[PDB]
Amino acid sequence: EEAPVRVALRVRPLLPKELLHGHQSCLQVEPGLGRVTLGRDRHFGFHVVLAEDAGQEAVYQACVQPLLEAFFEGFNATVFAYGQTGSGKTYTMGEASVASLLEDEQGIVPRAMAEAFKLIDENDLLDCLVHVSYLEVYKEEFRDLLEVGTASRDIQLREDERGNVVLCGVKEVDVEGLDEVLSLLEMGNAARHLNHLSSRSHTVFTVTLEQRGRPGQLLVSKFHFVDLAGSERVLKTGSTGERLKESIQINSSLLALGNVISALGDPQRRGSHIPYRDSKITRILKDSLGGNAKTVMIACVSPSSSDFDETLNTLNYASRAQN
Amino acid sequence: REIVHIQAGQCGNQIGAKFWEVISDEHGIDPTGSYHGDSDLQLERINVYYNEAAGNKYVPRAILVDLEPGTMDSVRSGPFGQIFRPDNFVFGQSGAGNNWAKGHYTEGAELVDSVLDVVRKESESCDCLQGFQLTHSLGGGTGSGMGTLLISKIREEYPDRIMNTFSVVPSPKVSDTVVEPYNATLSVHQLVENTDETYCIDNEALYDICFRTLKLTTPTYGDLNHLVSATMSGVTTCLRFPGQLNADLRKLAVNMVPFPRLHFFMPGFAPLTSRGSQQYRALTVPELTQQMFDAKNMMAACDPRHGRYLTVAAVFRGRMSMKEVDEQMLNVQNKNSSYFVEWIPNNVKTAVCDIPPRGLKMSATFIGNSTAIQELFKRISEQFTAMFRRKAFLHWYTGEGMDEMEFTEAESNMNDLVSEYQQYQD
Amino acid sequence: RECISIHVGQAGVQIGNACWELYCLEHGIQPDHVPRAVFVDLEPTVIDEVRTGTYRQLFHPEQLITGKEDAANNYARGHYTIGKEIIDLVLDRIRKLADQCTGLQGFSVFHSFGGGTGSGFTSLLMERLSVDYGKKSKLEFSIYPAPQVSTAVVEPYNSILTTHTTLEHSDCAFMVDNEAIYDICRRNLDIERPTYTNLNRLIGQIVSSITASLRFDGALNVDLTEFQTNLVPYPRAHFPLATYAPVISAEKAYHEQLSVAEITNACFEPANQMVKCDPRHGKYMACCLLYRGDVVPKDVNAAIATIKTKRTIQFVDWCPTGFKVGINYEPPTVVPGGDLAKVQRAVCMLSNTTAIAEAWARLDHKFDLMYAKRAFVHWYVGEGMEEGEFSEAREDMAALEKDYEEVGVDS
Ligand SMILES: CC(=O)O[C@H]1C(=O)[C@@]2(C)[C@H]([C@H](OC(=O)c3ccccc3)[C@]3(O)C[C@H](OC(=O)[C@H](O)[C@@H](NC(=O)c4ccccc4)c4ccccc4)C(C)=C1C3(C)C)[C@]1(OC(C)=O)CO[C@@H]1C[C@@H]2O
Ligand SMILES: Nc1nc2c(ncn2[C@@H]2O[C@H](COP(=O)(O)OP(=O)(O)OP(=O)(O)O)[C@@H](O)[C@H]2O)c(=O)[nH]1
Ligand SMILES: Nc1ncnc2c1ncn2[C@@H]1O[C@H](COP(=O)(O)OP(=O)(O)NP(=O)(O)O)[C@@H](O)[C@H]1O
Ligand SMILES: Nc1nc2c(ncn2[C@@H]2O[C@H](COP(=O)(O)OP(=O)(O)O)[C@@H](O)[C@H]2O)c(=O)[nH]1
Repeated sequence: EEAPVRVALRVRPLLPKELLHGHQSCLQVEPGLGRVTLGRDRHFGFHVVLAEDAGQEAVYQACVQPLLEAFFEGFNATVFAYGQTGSGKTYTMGEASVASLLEDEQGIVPRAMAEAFKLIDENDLLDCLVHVSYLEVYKEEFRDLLEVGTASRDIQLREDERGNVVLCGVKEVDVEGLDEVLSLLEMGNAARHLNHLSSRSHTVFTVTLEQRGRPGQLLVSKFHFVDLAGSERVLKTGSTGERLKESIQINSSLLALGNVISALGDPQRRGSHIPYRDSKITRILKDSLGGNAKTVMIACVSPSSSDFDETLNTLNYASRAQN
Repeated sequence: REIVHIQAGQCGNQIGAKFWEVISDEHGIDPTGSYHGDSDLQLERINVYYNEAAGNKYVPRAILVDLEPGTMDSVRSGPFGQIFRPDNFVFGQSGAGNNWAKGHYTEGAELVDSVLDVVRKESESCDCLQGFQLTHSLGGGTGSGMGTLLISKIREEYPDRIMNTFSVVPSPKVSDTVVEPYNATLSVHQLVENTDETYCIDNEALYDICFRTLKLTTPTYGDLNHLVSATMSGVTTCLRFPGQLNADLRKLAVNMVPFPRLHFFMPGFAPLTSRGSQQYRALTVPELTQQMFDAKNMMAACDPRHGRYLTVAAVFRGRMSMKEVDEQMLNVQNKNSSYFVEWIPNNVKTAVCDIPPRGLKMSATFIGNSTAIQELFKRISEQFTAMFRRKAFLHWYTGEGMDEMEFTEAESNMNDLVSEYQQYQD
Repeated sequence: RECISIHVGQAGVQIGNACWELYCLEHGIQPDHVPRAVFVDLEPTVIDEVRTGTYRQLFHPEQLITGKEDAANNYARGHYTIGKEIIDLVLDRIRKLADQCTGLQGFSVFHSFGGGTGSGFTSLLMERLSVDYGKKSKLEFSIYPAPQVSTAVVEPYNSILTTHTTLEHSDCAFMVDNEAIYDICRRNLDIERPTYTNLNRLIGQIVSSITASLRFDGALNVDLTEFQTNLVPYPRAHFPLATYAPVISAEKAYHEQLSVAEITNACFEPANQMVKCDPRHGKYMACCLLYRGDVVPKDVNAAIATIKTKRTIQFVDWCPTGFKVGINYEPPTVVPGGDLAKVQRAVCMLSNTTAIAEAWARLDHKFDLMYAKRAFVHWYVGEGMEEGEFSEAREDMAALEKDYEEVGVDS
């Protein structure tokens, strides 16, 4: 009675800063084939393979809009943006990016919020008003990005007897217009923390709309724009100095998350209790893993051969994606 | 290497007062005077627990905190109540609320900053900071609410050094006042995320060791805290004397945890003999060996044999040979190998001192991590959800701003802590 | 030329204490001119052993480089940041000594796999040396772990992550395990109190016969480079087995029939070679024998002959050209508190075999078991490593044991 975790992958286009320096296309982009050739023998399974010239509406209609229909089930649905440092996770969902000419430069977030105001227009039956939150996961500490300052001793999480997670110390603002939504995304992305200048912390944007089941059994539905971090592993040659200390603490949280998600599909040697409690980005995604709640995996890789094994490590992120 | 000291709670003063009996005797220190130890090797790394700001004197780098003054007022009247710089005292004449949250949200909360000024004056007072010793109790709010309030602010302040948690878990039947167990739950809900080492102790274990193995029939509490002073005098500055293979706090931290859940530790001390009756002509490291691993001589509530052994480190104190150490550790790897879980081959961690204590020829220091502590917190769970169901002591905590939703989160977090202990008891 | 070495690691420091002690006794060195090394540790305690009592005045103390931060016995910490503060200072001290010496002969590296201390600091230390002085002699030297007499909880991980890269930056390497030395002190030195410092006098004895006697008056003095050409038929830096044979105590030597063939033959009994992977089936590919004292060649060309004509101690078939012998003149020297019994002739053997890969398997599969539950990942990824580092270590030793495999029985 449980639907499996849907598995998708994205290839980014190649920038001239890696093209002219000789980074050959180690990947084999095969979007319609449902698979991707790496090297000469690595052939992996993916439901939706995204080419390096794909459209954000096609990304929106392959995974997100089928969960937007499933958001009206009154149940959870979660899609993140995974990749290594420099994979384009900013472009993947479409926040902290303001061009808005062709409108394909911004991605899923104005499409799902603009379409969310489109769905307020039709379904005028259920009493519904959406409030969202926009938080930071930084050095295993939280920060209300919608506020210029809030105590870390105040911003803590909760857990009930039903089995959910409640936030505290979080500025919650309802929606009235996509101008207000992009105003909160603008002020929040300005309040986040070079060009990206760290691309470091997790920026978590949770959309919340309870669906009043029909003065009765309340049916809660949440949808999740959880933007992940860069997944540099090897890099002795990258993050140095004090900025070494910025990279190193979240780097343990990365394989903490990978240690969590790989404890489900492999029961071969006493597959023990799932340690969601180890990291603060994992307890917020305990609801985002398994069960009647929905989760679809989308990751962004690089065509550069220098991150080749790292791309395979991203594929190792994707190989153990079962459920 | 430098470490500051913390005594919170009405219990805690004594919790470590006896320690400040011991270690000053370990270096040859008067109540007022100086380094009168005859051996120069009692001096060479005293900076881990000490400073010299009046110069000729000695000062324990220590911060003594209570929410009711008369306890530490009795301490400063004690025999070692003059060796403190009394400006290091931080307290108040507030009502020391027996609520956890009243020491965690209101009373000490307007005394936190007064503590933090002394931890910052004392932290960068001298050379590079090494670790923190948290001596308190869970038996009430005073060591627990202000305790994890302190160190929960401290890890936000200092994300770097080591947090040693001397907790006092209540004994599973010999209670104190039956309002008790909530002062475990909300405390330990905010222990595991804000420490990396927790040496938990248990009361009826103290009566078990003091009352039976030592044949003294009258367990004075100063003798109990004297035994805990033998523990922490066993652990750290023992390694900060010369040692053949001498570890630190950080090595023990990386050793005895599988995971960052850190799986709170259970200490023991080997030579436990009655006073004059135990002429024995068989006292050496070896004895410490079989003495360490029995069901008694354990400061834990549950029987340690009842689960596996994940990691056990030992700190042997005496002029001795590692062949007749590591051979004995091989014996423990053999004769008890069923409950000595297989998939880590070295559950042992050898630690070698060079010095005895003041009178004994040879001692030893047990630090343990079984899986058996599963049936401690489950015990603490089983009482917790028992008289949570009546909701009958709910008003004292609601009246201090603590809300409803916190409790069930604490139940789930300590709950699946117990569940993963079961998942690795195997 | 009177060669200048390094010592990191606590056992490396104390093994230089007794080793360097036997140095500064056997050449007639008074307890008050020239010391010829450096001592590095990530805690000033172990150095403050030597920096306090005896053998304190006999150094110019402006070179005993210490780090007042954590001892930090975990690999990824000791390779990265916590030794990064000190590595440059060590480099400038050793290049200052490189300039002060004239015609430096090589590097012998005393450290340990047994902790993070002499593992990653040693790893990029040797890496930085091969960047600096790659056209030199590199003789790394760690104490190999015990297979079941082990000490650390992370007992694989330091060694496993070390051999990931310490192979590519030295050629000759000597690894000796503790347990059989406990068998020697227990049995053949015949005492039941085996001390760390007595072990240190034993390795200090064998290194005391590697080079200081071989730079003393020897008629068949051997170059250090003749080790790194003789002992390996392949350029893949492998590692032999070294054993000092005359381990009799003071009560034993009312034993007037004691000659070169005795300890010569005793170099080849299997439970004496100071490693717990005895030549049950290890075909020898290389054997350098270094003798000292009044050595008679009759035991040489009768005893070594009947070793090779035993045909029970079978060499490598396809590559059997495995002898290299040199004899010094000077006898060894009695440590005044020591245990060796003033022997008028002595043999330090060494021999690269087949067997060590099995010992590596003793470390390997053990290493896999604690990897099998993803156990200690959070410390090392908490210091700057990842899953792929462990995987490259595992594949690295996986190819290594097959390189040890095909040279032997495969003829
Ligand atoms: C004549 C003689 O040898 O007396 C011994 C003695 O009889 C025995 C029984 C001691 C004695 O300890 C106790 O009776 C005891 C009392 C309360 C709680 C715990 C223990 C002793 O009091 C304790 C004392 O311990 C020390 O001196 C250590 O350095 C110890 N010191 C303290 O605990 C201490 C006590 C008072 C004031 C300051 C310090 C220590 C241990 C570990 C780390 C640091 C210090 C010793 C050897 C003895 C006496 C004096 C009788 C024993 O304990 C210790 C900790 O050594 C109890 O079993 C051991 C075996 C000893 O042989
Ligand atoms: N043979 C021998 N081995 C030793 C001796 N001392 C330590 N060892 C082994 O070496 C391992 C650790 O290597 P060391 O260099 O001595 O210790 P370390 O890593 O420097 O520890 P720290 O000084 O705290 O950093 C231990 O596990 C011991 O098994 C010794 O004196 N002789
Ligand atoms: N699939 C992609 N599509 C369009 N632009 C991309 C893509 N990938 C990378 N880029 C561009 O190249 C740069 C690198 O992307 P970037 O998002 O900064 O890396 P990142 O690791 O994902 N950082 P972050 O999203 O903040 O965690 C950006 O300016 C992108 O516009
Ligand atoms: N070992 C030891 N434990 C004690 C002693 N006195 C009290 N305790 C335990 O510690 C707890 C007291 O903590 P405390 O701060 O004094 O109580 P609170 O003021 O209400 O928080 C009690 O539950 C006792 O079980 C003592 O002298 N020695």
